[PDB]
Amino acid sequence: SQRSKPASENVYLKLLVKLYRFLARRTDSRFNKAILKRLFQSKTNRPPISISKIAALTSRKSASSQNKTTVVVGTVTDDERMLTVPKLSIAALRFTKSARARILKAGGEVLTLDQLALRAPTGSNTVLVRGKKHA
Amino acid sequence: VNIIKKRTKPFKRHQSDRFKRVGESWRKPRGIDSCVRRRFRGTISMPKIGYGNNKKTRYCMPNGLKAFLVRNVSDVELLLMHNKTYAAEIAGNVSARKRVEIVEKARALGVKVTNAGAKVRSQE
Amino acid sequence: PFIKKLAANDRKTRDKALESLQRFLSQKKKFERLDFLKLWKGLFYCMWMADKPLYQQKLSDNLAALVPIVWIDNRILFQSTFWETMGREWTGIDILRTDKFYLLMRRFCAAAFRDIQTRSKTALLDKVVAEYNQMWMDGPFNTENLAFPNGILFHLADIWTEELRKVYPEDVPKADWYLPFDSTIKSSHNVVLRKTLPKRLDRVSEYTKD
Amino acid sequence: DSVFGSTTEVAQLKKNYFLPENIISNADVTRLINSDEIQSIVKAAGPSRVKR
Amino acid sequence: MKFSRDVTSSRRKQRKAHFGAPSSVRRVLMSAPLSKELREQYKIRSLPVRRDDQITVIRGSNKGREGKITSVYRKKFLLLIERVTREKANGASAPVGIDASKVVITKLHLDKDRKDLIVRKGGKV
Amino acid sequence: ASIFAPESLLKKTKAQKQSREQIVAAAAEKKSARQKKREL
Amino acid sequence: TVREDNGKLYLYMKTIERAHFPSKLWQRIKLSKNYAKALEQIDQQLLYWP
RNA sequence: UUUCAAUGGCCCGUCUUGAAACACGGACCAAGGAGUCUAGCAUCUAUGCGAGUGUUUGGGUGAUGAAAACCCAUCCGCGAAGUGGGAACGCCCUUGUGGCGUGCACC
RNA sequence: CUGCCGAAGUUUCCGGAUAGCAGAAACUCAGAUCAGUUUUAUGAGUAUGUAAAAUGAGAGUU
RNA sequence: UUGAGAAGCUCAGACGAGUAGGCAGGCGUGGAGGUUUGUGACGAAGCCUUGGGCGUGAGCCUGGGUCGAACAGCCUCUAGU
Repeated sequence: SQRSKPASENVYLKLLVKLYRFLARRTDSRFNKAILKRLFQSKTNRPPISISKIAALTSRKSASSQNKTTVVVGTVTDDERMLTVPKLSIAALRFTKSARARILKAGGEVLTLDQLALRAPTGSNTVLVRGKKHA
Repeated sequence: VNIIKKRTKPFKRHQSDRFKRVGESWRKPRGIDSCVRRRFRGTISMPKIGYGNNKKTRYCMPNGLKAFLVRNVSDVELLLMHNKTYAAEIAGNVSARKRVEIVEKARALGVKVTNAGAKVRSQE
Repeated sequence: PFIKKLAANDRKTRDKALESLQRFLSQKKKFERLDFLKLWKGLFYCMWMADKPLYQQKLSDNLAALVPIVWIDNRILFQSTFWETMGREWTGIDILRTDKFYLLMRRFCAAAFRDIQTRSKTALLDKVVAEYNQMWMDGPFNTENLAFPNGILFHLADIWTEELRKVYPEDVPKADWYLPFDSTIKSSHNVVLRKTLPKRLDRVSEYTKD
Repeated sequence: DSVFGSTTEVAQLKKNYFLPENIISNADVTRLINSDEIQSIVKAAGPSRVKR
Repeated sequence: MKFSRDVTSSRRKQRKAHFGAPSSVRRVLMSAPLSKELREQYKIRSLPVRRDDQITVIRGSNKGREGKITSVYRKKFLLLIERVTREKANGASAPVGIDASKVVITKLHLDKDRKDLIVRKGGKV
Repeated sequence: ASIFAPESLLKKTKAQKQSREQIVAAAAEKKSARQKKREL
Repeated sequence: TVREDNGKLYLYMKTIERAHFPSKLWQRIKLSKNYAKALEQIDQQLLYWP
């Protein structure tokens, strides 16, 4: 379920792979190559990331969150433990209904990977993140 | 790119001539001691991928056309843009009434028919 | 207009609603921003449903020529709400429909330049350009929103100088014509936009303050 | 609209049901690939089927 | 479509019922359409065939032949008509059976029971 | 009566015109360098 | 597309703006019997098409 | 296709053992004839939702086929409570430098 | 039915735990390493061993 | 230059034994949902044939003969395949 093509049968994942196949081939961005590689991965190799972890990772140590978009090829779940959500711009394959509502109602924007490719076709000013693969 | 066949003989199953209960449809021998599987000298050949024919000339009849199965007048009209590449072949279960209609239509389209003389007579 | 009729499934009703819009946009009363946003939702689909190139390039002229009909007080709001409604719907368009919305912006880009020239007869040009530069910088060329597509702005850079020369065939006066481009090249957080906008823009320094 | 609802409003006739969201926003991928946003940064396209 | 669960659409059960019917059921199974004149005069579309009924053959090789119904052979679902026969090898004329649905009744063999039956199926005598 | 060219055609034409300019500019240079290289 | 109707050829065209109206989806023009002019009509009806 | 000429060419399957050999099975032909169904467990993949998830014990409901599809009240099961480095920014002719580092492995 | 990959056939304890051979996955990594190979000279005893040269190959892994 | 079934098209180089074992892609059979506005008494299915053709192959198409009522291609499902 990797390497050449995705094993997934979703036609909309196949369209996203189509878009980033072109971007990874007709640009010199390692971001587009990295996104394409992760689009081929299985559900087990694309662990979800939480709203809390995105907020923590962006304002980490030196903080200086600014307005860089956060990209994760996977699901952005919600952390109900945290009470206040900052203003975040996140691009992800999927958002849960709780995560999407909390980002929008108090914060910024939720994007899909094709909306991100139009804003940052080279991936510039993006914070690409991963989930903890150790389950 | 004229049509070249790497082989014209069929691949007959080993011992199919000796036994009537054994058909001639090719079966890959599984016996380790069998000389046909070991590919000794003088033994019969086996289907290999090297015997495969040119992709450009594959499926092509000796006249350079590919047989396209046709069951009614709708199928013949499909070959309007491909009369130089495909020949119409009427199915065996198409009646002699429909065969006539297919043959007249194919004649106007400039489409070769492989079996245009079947089940019909002529009267000039 | 009633907006609903402007997006109707037959061209006759859409044309009739357009004709009745001239009276609606001419009233000497203040219009809220949401009212113009609702109106531009119907007007966007009037253009989105346009069928043939002859019609959809005459309909674009009708929409662009509708700007001087609007009252002077709420004329900026009409143009500002068009560029907002085009920013949020630009990505939802498809290839077989972008070529006619590209002309709609060009006709509306020229409409702003013509309106600046018309107002410049009775008022100082610098004040009018400052009013429009505020609208340009608060809407499309704003750096505080990252959701505005770069396709709109690249098109605006491509047509800024040529649509300006059309309004002033003899010569254009000195003003802050290119201020939204300078402000957004210097201050935007979109690296792709700020790196290729100078290449696309045809800023002629001959008729700008040096 | 009551049987199914929307992606942001719950269905009236299905308790706690929202219409599914898509992992792509504009499914016309030719619009994204052949857009001014993307075509302005790609390197000059090589040839199609190349000469031998 | 049928909706009652008291009627079966099973081919096995429908064929068994037709080919194992008693003679009372077979009487209604072999019904024939009335002619147009009788249809508008007796207000009846079709009737079971009876002996001495005057009929016309509508289908088959014997199409157009008229005659009385000499016998209703219920065991074979066949009608025997007068002079509608076939020559045998020895010269004896073997009668030919025609299905009741392939004939049209042009004159009814009216009796008291048939008249009551006619007014029973909404029919003016 | 007059059908204006699509705006995407104008954008592609400008991009194609620029790319052709680089190709031709780097073709006269290629000829000169090849002649100097062949002499070497 | 070009289709033949009882001995006459027509150029059938459809646009995306009539996709939801199947009865009015396709429009056709009669192509001239002169082959040179039929090519010109295809060129002028399909102007700025790929 | 039948036959002829020249050249070559052992009878298959099983078992054996180093491969064998040998010993087994096979008069012929047709038909039938052997990893299936189900209950657990684990892995991988796909799909839905996601700190949640699972409608179908059951109730509601289904006018036309009603053993389907559709809807869900209360429970319940499971789950939960220093360096290196991917990617990106800004400089540097470029290398390279500077700020920022996800996952994972070190401390 | 065709295509592709492809052994071991045995060290060690002791029916197995192994190891090893052959694949899959998760990686990082050429500004680096690896080798049924030959070397330089000196260490020890022509052979043997050594650290760092020649040749080839990108390799190490869990 | 039209050569976007992007699951397509195209260019280049190297390689080709194979038991156990592993992994892909296909052929065929009975039944099911969809489809071919499908084939059929002007002849379905089957069978026969030193007729013709297609595929490396499993197999498939077809002419003639025989025959007399049904049957198939494609997408998916299923199995006493």
